Parts: sequence; structure tokens; C-alpha cells
Amino acid sequence: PPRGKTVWFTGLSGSGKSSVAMLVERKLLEKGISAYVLDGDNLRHGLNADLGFSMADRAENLRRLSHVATLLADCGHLVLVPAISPLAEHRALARKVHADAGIDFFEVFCDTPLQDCERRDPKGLYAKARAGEITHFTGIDSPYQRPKNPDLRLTPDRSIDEQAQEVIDLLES
Ligand SMILES: Nc1ncnc2c1ncn2[C@@H]1O[C@H](COP(=O)(O)OP(=O)(O)NP(=O)(O)O)[C@@H](O)[C@H]1O
Ligand SMILES: Nc1ncnc2c1ncn2[C@@H]1O[C@H](COP(=O)(O)OS(=O)(=O)O)[C@@H](O)[C@H]1O
Ligand SMILES: [Mg+2]
Repeated sequence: PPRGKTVWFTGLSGSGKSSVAMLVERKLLEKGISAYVLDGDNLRHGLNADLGFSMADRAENLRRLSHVATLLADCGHLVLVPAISPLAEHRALARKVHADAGIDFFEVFCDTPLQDCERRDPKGLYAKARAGEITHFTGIDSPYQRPKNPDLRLTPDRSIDEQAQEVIDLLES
């Protein structure tokens, strides 16, 4: 089986990473293309349950995810990784792990403004952060460094279904 590839999705909480990743996975599977989603939040309940949201713990979370992604890619899967990845150094590290493993790596920036993410607020975390009930929350009191040159920038200009089709177009180009 030919080696797979990784699509790494960075962005604020509530920017649409997980939604887009899951729809891409569905669209690919339906077409007989093996895809799998390694979602930062879901994996923080198992593999990464020992980690919090300190910058050191986020780096570790993302290091681990990058190695798990290369291994599933080596197996032939198209791997989708929705994780905030707030620091440039976090994306650089993931990119390096992939380079070292000889797996193609695509960076997708879900560029939804903070105001819109907050206006969405699907898990109530922004409201908690602003009330001081959660600390070190990305975009509020923990940094997000915007990617300078992502392979694809998704904006809230179209449906999730269309955004998923743009990721597929990127892969198929
Ligand atoms: N293109 C879009 N059009 C309309 N709504 C959208 C779009 N993209 C995302 N959303 C909405 O934004 C909400 C947050 O999406 P989600 O995919 O959970 O974000 P995330 O980046 O994975 N968040 P987090 O897990 O906190 O890092 C979803 O409930 C979507 O309904
Ligand atoms: N302090 C926090 N900062 C950011 N996201 C948080 C925080 N606490 C809980 N979360 C939730 O945890 C998930 C972010 O986890 P990751 O994507 O794994 O983060 S990362 O920074 O290490 O890349 C999101 O689904 C988010 O809703
Ligand atoms: Mg998510």
C-alpha cells in the first residue's frame, strides 16, 4: 500500500478544525480512500490524558500526535489532525517529524476571527475563560501565533461541506 499523508489543521478553539476534519474523513472514506482523524481533544482523553494546557504540555501533546500521524501515514492512511497547535514551533516540530519520516505534510489554517469563534462558543469555554473560571485559554490569556504560509487557509466564507472539498482539492492537486 502506498504511503499516506498528513493534513495538520491549526487554529483557535471554535475555528472549525474538527468539523472540517471529520467531513473530509467521511468524504474520503465514501470514495474508498482510507482516512483517519486524530483529534487533539479526543486523544486528550486517552493517549494524552496525562497532559494539560501548559506550553510544555501542549508541545508534548503535539509531539506525540506528530509521531502517531507518521505511523498511520506510513500505513497508507490519509491522516487529519485537528489540534490548536498555537505556536509556530509546534507546527515546525510536526513538520520536522514528518520530513524525517518521509511523509508529505500539509498545513491547514482555520482562520476564523476570535470574535466569531467566541460568537459561536460551542463548548462554553470562551465564556468560562472571560469569567476567569478557566485560565491559559488560547486566544484569551494564552498565545496563538498565526501561520505565515499555510498550504490552505479556510475562512468562514462557505459551508463546512465546501471547506472539506477545498482540503480534498488540495490533496488531489
Ligand atoms: N464554515 C462554517 N460555517 C458555519 N459554521 C461553522 C463553519 N466552520 C465551523 N463552524 C462552526 O464552528 C463550530 C466550532 O467547530 P469545531 O469544529 O468544534 O471547532 P474546533 O476548531 O475543532 N474547536 P476546538 O476543538 O475547541 O479546538 C462548529 O459547531 C461549527 O458549527
Ligand atoms: N486552556 C485551554 N486552551 C485551549 N483549549 C482548551 C483549553 N482547555 C480546554 N481546551 C479544549 O481542548 C482542546 C484543545 O486541545 P488541543 O487541540 O490538543 O490543544 S493544543 O494546544 O495542545 O494543540 C479544544 O477542543 C478545546 O476546546
Ligand atoms: Mg475540535
